[PDB]
Amino acid sequence: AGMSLTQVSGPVYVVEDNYYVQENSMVYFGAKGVTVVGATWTPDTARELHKLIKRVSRKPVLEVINTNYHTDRAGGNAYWKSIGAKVVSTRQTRDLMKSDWAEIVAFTRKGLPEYPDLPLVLPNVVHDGDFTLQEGKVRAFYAGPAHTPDGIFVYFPDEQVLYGNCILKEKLGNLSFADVKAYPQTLERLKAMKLPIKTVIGGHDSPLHGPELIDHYEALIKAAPQ
Ligand SMILES: [Cl-]
Ligand SMILES: [Cl-]
Ligand SMILES: [Cl-]
Ligand SMILES: [Cl-]
Ligand SMILES: [Cl-]
Ligand SMILES: [Cl-]
Ligand SMILES: [Zn+2]
Ligand SMILES: [Zn+2]
Ligand SMILES: [Zn+2]
Repeated sequence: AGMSLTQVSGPVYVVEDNYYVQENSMVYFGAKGVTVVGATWTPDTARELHKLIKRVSRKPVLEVINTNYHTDRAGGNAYWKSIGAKVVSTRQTRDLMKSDWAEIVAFTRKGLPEYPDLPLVLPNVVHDGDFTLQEGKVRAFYAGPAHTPDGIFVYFPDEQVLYGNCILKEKLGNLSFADVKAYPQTLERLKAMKLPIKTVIGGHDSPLHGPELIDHYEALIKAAPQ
């Protein structure tokens, strides 16, 4: 299908968004409602995700996290705002989005001319640092720069699932905006946290991996050109 929504563990679901270049996002079905992690590529892809969500739960979409300022994590924002869902990010992500959205949209349209010329839609819930949602069961944190300067990890402690964002994935991928030397230092900062991890969800390629995805990408980025 164009998009799928699939249970990984308990209330934790993976979204495979096969629009444009495949990106994987997540959904958490909570007591009061639904948290989306990654806004998806466009307002259209966001509507498609919302349609899948409504087939699983009647509860409201409470909030959507922009895990970085890029089009694949924030492109859906217009749609999420339109249904009254909070759009959530760190201050850094919001500031970079304000300054650099036009440029990341232009860069996206270079490789994907079919991609829409989306206007800026900023987060309206902006956090000073690390933060949690869903009674502490969804935990967003910064461990340094990697694919972008601002990209955060999202950890689900009950299910021991780590969302890898654009930071962790199977293929080395486009290193254009990447801090290549800092990248492994961020992954080692993550390792030093010693989070219990059974599952890592890569933000591109095939989503479902074990904790080895971290080591897999670390080895790839340490061999990169640059
Ligand atoms: Cl399922
Ligand atoms: Cl353009
Ligand atoms: Cl990222
Ligand atoms: Cl593998
Ligand atoms: Cl694996
Ligand atoms: Cl792996
Ligand atoms: Zn990106
Ligand atoms: Zn990405
Ligand atoms: Zn793997």
